[PDB]
Amino acid sequence: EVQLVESGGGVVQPGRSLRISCAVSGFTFGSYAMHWVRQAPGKGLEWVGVMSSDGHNEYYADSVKGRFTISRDNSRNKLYLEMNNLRVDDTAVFYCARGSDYVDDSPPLHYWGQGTLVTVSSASTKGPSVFPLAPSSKSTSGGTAALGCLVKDYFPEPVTVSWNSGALTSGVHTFPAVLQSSGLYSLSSVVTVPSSSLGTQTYICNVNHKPSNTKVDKRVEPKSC
Amino acid sequence: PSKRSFIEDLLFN
Amino acid sequence: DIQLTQSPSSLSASIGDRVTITCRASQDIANKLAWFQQAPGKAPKSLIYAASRLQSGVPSQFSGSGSGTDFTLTIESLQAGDFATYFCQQYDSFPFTFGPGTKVDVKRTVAAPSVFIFPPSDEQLKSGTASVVCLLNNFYPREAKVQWKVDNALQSGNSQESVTEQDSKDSTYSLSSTLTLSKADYEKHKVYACEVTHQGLSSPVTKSFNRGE
Ligand SMILES: [Cl-]
Repeated sequence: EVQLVESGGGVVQPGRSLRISCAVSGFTFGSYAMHWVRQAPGKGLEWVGVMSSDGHNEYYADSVKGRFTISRDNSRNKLYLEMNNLRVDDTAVFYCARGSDYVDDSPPLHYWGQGTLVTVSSASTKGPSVFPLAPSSKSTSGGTAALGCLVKDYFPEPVTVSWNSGALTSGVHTFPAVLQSSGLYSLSSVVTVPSSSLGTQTYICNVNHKPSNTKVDKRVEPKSC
Repeated sequence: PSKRSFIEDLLFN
Repeated sequence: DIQLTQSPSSLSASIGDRVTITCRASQDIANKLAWFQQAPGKAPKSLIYAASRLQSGVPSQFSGSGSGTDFTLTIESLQAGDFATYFCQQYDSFPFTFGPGTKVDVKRTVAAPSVFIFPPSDEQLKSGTASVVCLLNNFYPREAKVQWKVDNALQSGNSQESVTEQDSKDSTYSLSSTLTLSKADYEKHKVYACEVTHQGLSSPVTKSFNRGE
């Protein structure tokens, strides 16, 4: 079975260079042209470039302008992408993909790896502050109240949020985080509950930020307004 | 080490 | 390089529908045109190559047609795994290029959002910042507009939003928007409002509070 596995992604400071790699199995690496594709968060697929099976030839997307270099090693059967002068919007998943096969009538980009995420940031690892989104008359509709937690100023992704240690799952919405201008992430998690429950039931969001070993259990109290 | 990516090789020529 | 345009940019459909998505190339690319499917958080999957050849392992409700500059992906009888994003891609010449993608989501009746607003917590205020959160819950279709107004002044550049994936059970979306001010600026103003525009609302809905209430 054809397999491609990217490695080397992670958090890197802007301006640095980063080399990611792709290891293969299930075919003869040296027989194939090899491609890289990138996908920025929430954006479309973007071809990066290709190197010929013997390494003699390469071609890049118009936007690369010499800043990324593909290389390969037909003895260890590894493909590389070296990304130089990194900037914040270089943050993307990078996929390696095999070139075509004329014998099997397989097109370029038939077989892909799972991707490796490159995150370009000057930020330091920081656990979030967890603030209540308190239920009030401003978050009620009919007989339901919305409440939540704001998980603010953490880096890097991801965080996880549960409610009441996983006992509360119905009506939960945990949103994608946003990256603030500070370079720290901010995420919200909300749940709708019966308004009648607010006087007797305790609502706690359990927040886990494993990169910083932060665990916060924030009780969300109602407001009288 | 036979070349299999004919499409790409043709474009490189 | 060769530009690939796709149409529509998004569409909603139901199980069993016939769906067509087009790709147009800015130059003749003969039959060197592929279609990809992508689900969230997964690598794309090759569906079609050489404009009309179905890839191994792909269900045959997918078919491709076209040659030269105009291409069509047809999904003859839409099934549950086919709610996804579709990309065309040309390999007629270097550099290889992709179209921008077409997202197919699940059709349902219009549902107006339930709108809720949350003032900043005393804990956050003590730290010198005020975040105000506006929640738009369980609406359809996905397109929605949030406007933040502070004492009737429209806010620009100080809010961010994100939207959940379509709910697997009720096919709705929800959206969260955060307005962030310094505590010093937050205390300069009284009325904090979120104004929501959506197809299910005959007039925009405003939720607001007064600082200190
Ligand atoms: Cl592209």
